[PDB]
Amino acid sequence: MERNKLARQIIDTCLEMTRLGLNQGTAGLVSVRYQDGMLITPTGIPYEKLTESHIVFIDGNGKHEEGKLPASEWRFHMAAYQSRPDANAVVHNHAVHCTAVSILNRSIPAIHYMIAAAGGNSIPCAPYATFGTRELSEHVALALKNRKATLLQHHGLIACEVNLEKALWLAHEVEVLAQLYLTTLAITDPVPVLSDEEIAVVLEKF
Amino acid sequence: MERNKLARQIIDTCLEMTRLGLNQGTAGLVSVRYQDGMLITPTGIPYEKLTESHIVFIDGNGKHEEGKLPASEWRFHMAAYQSRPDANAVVHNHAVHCTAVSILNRSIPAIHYMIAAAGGNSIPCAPYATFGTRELSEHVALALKNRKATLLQHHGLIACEVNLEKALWLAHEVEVLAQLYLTTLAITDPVPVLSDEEIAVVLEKF
Amino acid sequence: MERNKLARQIIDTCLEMTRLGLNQGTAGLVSVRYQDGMLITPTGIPYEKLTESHIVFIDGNGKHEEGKLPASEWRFHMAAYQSRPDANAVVHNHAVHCTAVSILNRSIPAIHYMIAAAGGNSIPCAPYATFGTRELSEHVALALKNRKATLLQHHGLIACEVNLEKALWLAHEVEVLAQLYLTTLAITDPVPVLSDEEIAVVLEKF
Amino acid sequence: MERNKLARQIIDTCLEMTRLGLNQGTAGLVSVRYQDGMLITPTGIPYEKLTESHIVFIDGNGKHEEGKLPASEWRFHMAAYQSRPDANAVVHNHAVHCTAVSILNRSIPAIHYMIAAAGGNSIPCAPYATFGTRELSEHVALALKNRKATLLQHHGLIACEVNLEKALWLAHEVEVLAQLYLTTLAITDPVPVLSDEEIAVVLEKF
Ligand SMILES: [Zn+2]
Ligand SMILES: [Zn+2]
Ligand SMILES: [Zn+2]
Ligand SMILES: [Zn+2]
Repeated sequence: MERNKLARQIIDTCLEMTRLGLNQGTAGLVSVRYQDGMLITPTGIPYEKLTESHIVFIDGNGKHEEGKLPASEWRFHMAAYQSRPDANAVVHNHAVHCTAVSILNRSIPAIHYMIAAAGGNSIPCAPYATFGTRELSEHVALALKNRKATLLQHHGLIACEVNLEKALWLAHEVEVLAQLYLTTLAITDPVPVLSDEEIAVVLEKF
Repeated sequence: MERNKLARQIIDTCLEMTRLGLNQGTAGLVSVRYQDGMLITPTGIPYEKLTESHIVFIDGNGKHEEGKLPASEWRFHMAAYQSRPDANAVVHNHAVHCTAVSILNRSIPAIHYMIAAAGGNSIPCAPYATFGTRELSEHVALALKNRKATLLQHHGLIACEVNLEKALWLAHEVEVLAQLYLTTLAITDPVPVLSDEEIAVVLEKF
Repeated sequence: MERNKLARQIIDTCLEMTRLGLNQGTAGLVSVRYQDGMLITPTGIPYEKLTESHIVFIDGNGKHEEGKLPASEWRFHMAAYQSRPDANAVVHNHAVHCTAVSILNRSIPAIHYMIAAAGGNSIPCAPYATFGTRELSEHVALALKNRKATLLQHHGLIACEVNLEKALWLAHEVEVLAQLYLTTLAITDPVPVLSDEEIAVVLEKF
Repeated sequence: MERNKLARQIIDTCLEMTRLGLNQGTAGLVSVRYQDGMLITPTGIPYEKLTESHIVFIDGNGKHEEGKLPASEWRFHMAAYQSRPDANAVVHNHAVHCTAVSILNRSIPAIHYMIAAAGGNSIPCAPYATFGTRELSEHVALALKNRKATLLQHHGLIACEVNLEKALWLAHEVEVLAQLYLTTLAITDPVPVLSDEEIAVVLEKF
């Protein structure tokens, strides 16, 4: 649990997140909780050129390491960590199906029992706000109060969990749910969903 | 036909089922018939970390190996084996197109002559029921009485055959049929299908 | 131009045709013209298990090599070779977008200038007929009289050219055209196409 | 910055452009600015057979290297270089989603903040014109006056930037935007877009 181990995993998560086709416009950003702030992917360096010595450390004040620029979308990583104390890893990306549902400005409702992996009966879509600003972070923070993933209108996805492995898995899982909403949405509207009672049983079960 | 050979193939089938993109939410489960019960993939271990010593053995009583937890979706593997005596391998997954057709609650009708690979003129969709419960298994069992694959509403697919190779092939084939239903369903409804007489000739031919 | 070189290329074309995702239900069949008949992929053996000693030779009488079963869909390979004397390689497959357009029973019209790669202003769809029968071959033969690729209703695609390389390329190219018809067909109908005059200029140009 | 280094990168860009699935009908063409003209991929040789000694040099007069045929779609590479003095690399391709939007003859509007990567609030679609002719080049030149990528009706995409890396990245990014337009276009029309004011803030920000 040395800095460098965490820096390798973030790099492995970038490489695996690209494997699954979740990191397409090279929009992916990965962060882990560390010390009193986080370890995050920097700006500029496309994943395959990424070395442990590239990962930037940002403190709880928001001050960063001298000589390294943090990702350009870093402050909502900090908002997610502050709003959800249990999160230890954050995943961001412009995966195409999530973003497609985020352009229609819709929540993804309980069309499948795995919807409960993010804490409830949906995956909400937070309102649009210029990237990198504080107003964007307020939206993310409000949205993650009772869910672990959220779409961000006209933009993409933020997923958070106990570690990188689950966070990656949750982001991947939201994409599949996304895709399923869009494919069935083209045929019928609304889409058949599981009732709130059914979703409370599944939640208990997990 | 030692335990360990069967444990490698299940592992190869997991790895190949991921190759084809049939195992996406890491929802895949593979089982083979063995002795008086089956050999199945356990819960927790994502496929690439899977070793022969991970495969769990569940007997016909439903009792499992001490110290190993069976997949969380194991009892409908047992229902499929009991309902279809000829099955020797079972494949389960949340492949995206199958699941998309399962959210609309529809059967996939004879839109293509390969529909006959699953025993008849369609691929039925069994009604929804909380995962892992006995009511879910009753649906699966009723659904596999005269077909070898079935969708499961709001959930995914169960495919069964004489061995792993064909079972994998059948599941893969149902996904392609699925995808074809959805792509043409967006354009026209209903979709043109082959008549029952045409499908009886193809069945005879196989 | 020994038998064995031709048997390797057919095998390479199977392996590459799978690379591009054109051979999905393991429906692919490849044939080359040889001597007074052809060299074709046999029945049973999935591509990766395929060895040079698997390729079957069928003569112009339709008699095959003792001890080897030809593909189950071999006689329309023979019809394509007889109808189009210039063809030296034939490619068949159930690629998903081609087959999707073949289930709607539609021709793919000149929506893109590459449509001219198959000889004219469209890719026709031959009427349905039980696989492997002579009535199916009559359709294929009529359809390839003035085109090099044809969809086959409720089934897939046959593409033919001067060698394996181009045949593979033509089949691949028809899939992309297919996909483009389906994606734009979901939005508008009819789809904008290039005029017959524009298509005669492009034909001259190739 | 020797000829040969530039010839390797063009070849690497072809190989990577195929990795991402941007070069499907083997329609891809890559060019870099060099001396008083450019270095471009030749006609005939499919990418994997491509060697440094294949790259053709075309001068500002349009005269080419003796014994090597330039790509068949080379003159709009020259139009892009002349119209956009800052471009040092050009990417062309028939990527399927771009081409799908180009068959409907539509611009891709600001449905996502990354639309600003190409200089403004859209990605325009230049009118159709027989490939390889001068009238086609006039369209491209007019279209790139104030944008860095343009669709070309009934055909595909041209993207241009400071180097190969960014050009490749921009083309890739237009495909994702394309795909997003098409997926949401099937559900609703028109599609929600970001206002011109929002897009002026994002532009300033980049
Ligand atoms: Zn972002
Ligand atoms: Zn399941
Ligand atoms: Zn066939
Ligand atoms: Zn072109």
